[PDB]
Amino acid sequence: VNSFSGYLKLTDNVYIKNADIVEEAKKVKPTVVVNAANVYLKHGGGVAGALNKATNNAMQVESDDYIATNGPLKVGGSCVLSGHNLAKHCLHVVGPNVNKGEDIQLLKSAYENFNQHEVLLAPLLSAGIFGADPIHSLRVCVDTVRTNVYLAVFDKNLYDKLVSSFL
Ligand SMILES: OC[C@H]1CC2(CN1c1ncnc3[nH]ccc13)OCCO2
Ligand SMILES: [Cl-]
Repeated sequence: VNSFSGYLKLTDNVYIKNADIVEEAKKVKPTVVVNAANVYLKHGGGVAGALNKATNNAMQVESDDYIATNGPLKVGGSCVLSGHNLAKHCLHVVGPNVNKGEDIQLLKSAYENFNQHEVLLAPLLSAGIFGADPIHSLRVCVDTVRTNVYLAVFDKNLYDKLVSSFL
């Protein structure tokens, strides 16, 4: 039993809700919140910009030190950093950006990072300003993640369509 509330159950392990991931994280304080990161951990917009803003830019400061030490992530890769005031940890995961020409096949690799954590709060990878079809992102999530994932989705219109079309 966990403290997540109001989610629709899609499969044995995948749940979904129309919600702002920032407000969800502040309420639940999950062990792991997933960020929709880029390889440079430059948290300017989308989910990343919103999460970073909620940390008063502490996420960006920590991220800049991470990159200075380790260099950029890989598309499809991830790193674990602090969750600051939002969660214990933040798993920064880089889905392929279709608007950068990046290979959508890498979306499965991106979701595989979730399997290293027993429970996560997460957005649909490569969705939103990353330019991929969110219905496709959901399908890859369900077919790749085996651990317990709670998908937020703040956009109301995006959610009803994802539910109604889910197979
Ligand atoms: O999960 C979906 C991703 C992708 C997105 C934004 N997303 C968010 N998900 C959850 N909480 C959020 N807070 C702020 C943004 C956001 O949806 C439509 C446009 O891009
Ligand atoms: Cl995003």
